[PDB]
Amino acid sequence: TYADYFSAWDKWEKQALPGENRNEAVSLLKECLINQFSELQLNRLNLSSLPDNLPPQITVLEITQNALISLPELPASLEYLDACDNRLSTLPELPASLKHLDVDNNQLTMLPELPALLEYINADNNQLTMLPELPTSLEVLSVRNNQLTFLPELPESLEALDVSTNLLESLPAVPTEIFFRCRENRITHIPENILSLDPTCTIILEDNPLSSRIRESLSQQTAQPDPRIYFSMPLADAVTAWFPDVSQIWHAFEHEEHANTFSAFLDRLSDTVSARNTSGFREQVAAWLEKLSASAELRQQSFAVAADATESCEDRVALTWNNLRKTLLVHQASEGLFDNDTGALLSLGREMFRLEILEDIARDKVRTLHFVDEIEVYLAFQTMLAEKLQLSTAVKEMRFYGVSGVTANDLRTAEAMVRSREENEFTDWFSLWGPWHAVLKRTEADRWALAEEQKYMRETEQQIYRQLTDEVLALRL
Repeated sequence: TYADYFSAWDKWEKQALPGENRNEAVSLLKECLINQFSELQLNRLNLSSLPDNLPPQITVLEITQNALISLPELPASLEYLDACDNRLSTLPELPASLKHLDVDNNQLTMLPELPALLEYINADNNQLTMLPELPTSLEVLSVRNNQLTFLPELPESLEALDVSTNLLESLPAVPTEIFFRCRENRITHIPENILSLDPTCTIILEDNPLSSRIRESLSQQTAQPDPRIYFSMPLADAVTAWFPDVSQIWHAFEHEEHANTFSAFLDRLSDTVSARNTSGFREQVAAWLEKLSASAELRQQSFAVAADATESCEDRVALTWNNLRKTLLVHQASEGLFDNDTGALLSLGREMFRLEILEDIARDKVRTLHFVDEIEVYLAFQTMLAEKLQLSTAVKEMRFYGVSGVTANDLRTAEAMVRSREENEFTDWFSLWGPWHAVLKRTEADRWALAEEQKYMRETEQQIYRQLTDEVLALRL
């Protein structure tokens, strides 16, 4: 009986908060039932709840612009739900007939199971960290301004994807035109295969931490005839940006040799890493800069390392950074950081060489690739392999390691590559290593000057220093 509905609704009317028009709601509810209408609209009534039972035959429900915290059991044949502009914290089971779900501008942390006939889903402006498995006839999924870091499998029928203002670390895998709105995410790179997508497909990448090298490479080949892709296109400011005055203390070194070139390094280094937060990297670079501000010699030698690696090393800040750590190590060694710790210096050597091998591998993979920076690949290896390859001084990014075209097989191949290559070249590599030579100059200057005289191609230096090393290595047994 309709009387059961009317009585329940009348009871509900009287628990309205002062600004809440439950009275008009009951009129609308009653009108809807009496006439067996398919549409019910309870818009702009400051509803703080809904009655437990809604007209069971409605096919369309509008409950826009209230203060709803949750919804009651939805009618079984509902095809269209607009519940945008409330405070929804959860949703009830969605009826199998749902075609259209608009839930924009609520407080949703998750979504329930999505039924098969869903054609449009809008959950813009919520707090989603995840999407359920998407229905197989979904046409449009708008989900902007949430907190997603990954999408599920996109269905073949999908025709528009709006994931603007989210935390996506990489471009969604592609499943009639297809549209990907991906602005304001944390996409640091795109796949190489990207340009071989058909021109019915259109991608928006504007405002992402994509480096200017990646961006300029995109502009270059999209201009050349013949997938539409929309994307965006000195000197004391560079040191300050890595903190937290240090800016004023650094201002004094403005008019030094190769100053301009050092600000170029930092900013290119920043453009490649600045989305990592944690990292990790930022903390280590700052401490390193702190050491540079303390010594004049360390500063001057670092600037020249930046300068000498500018000719064709501009797409390889990874190497330059690895050499700047070398320069720090050399400087530290010459000031006695390693005695009696020839074993500790040996352990660190193994660590440096392992990282050097991984850098080789990174450079190899990226050398031809235009849409990824070496640092992306190099940090990926680092974070995935530090434990197995025991890399204590490695930067371990918690995010961004999901790089396109780096496979599990690459990871394993790399680890093995580091082992055999180490097993074959370390001792020789170490005998030529800068910081080792600083120790040999500082402490064993007796055998050093003798071996310098003993030398009277680089092949000879190798033979002479290997001799010198295996000598001193016997003493520290």
